[PDB]
Amino acid sequence: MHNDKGEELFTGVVPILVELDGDVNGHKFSVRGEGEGDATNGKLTLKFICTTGKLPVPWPTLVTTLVQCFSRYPDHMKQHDFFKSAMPEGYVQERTISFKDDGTYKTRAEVKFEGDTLVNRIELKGIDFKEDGNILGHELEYNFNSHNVYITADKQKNGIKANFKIRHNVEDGSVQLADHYQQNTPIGDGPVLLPDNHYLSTQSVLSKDPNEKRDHMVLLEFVTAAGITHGMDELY
Ligand SMILES: [Cu+2]
Repeated sequence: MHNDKGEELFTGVVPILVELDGDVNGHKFSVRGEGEGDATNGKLTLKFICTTGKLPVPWPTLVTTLVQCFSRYPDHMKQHDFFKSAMPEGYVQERTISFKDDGTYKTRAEVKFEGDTLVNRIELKGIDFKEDGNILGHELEYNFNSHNVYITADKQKNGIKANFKIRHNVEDGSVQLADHYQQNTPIGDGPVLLPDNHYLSTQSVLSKDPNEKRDHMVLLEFVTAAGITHGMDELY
């Protein structure tokens, strides 16, 4: 059913739970988020809170770690949606995020259905960060730019890889690059969809809840797949 069970589990609005256990340079922390995704429109709304007090890193640095199965894949690209096709058993998402002239994150997440909730459970380990870098020094603006996520099928596994560079606005007007390497593997055993080269086009809006005492991030996200044109002449 991997050609169809995918889209079907994501019609309408699906609730989301995110759980992050982080350790950056020995500083442990935890984030919980909840909200909902509308895959048909490629729309996510979530609120994350740091449950261990203050967040030891800027919230923007955690955005990409904190559910690409909610992408809007156009109809002519539906057979390239690996993320949904691995559902409900889900997929493992692993990243290496290298911050230029600073430390690196390594992340391992399981993204899967638990009941009617889409869950993203993550472990994050950061090392080699500078005590007064842009990351541990909290020098990054509280905003987020739009990016493409370039996806390719695994050469030999039934998974995908992705590569992209996040651009973090630094509060002195400069830019902090966060190079992303990404690997996704199905948790289950059945077939999945393996995509042609394509990308996820992603846009994010960060805000704050004015009635929120805890360290927190409110996030609205839009994500749609693009870059494959086969099957489209009739639309013009
Ligand atoms: Cu199938």
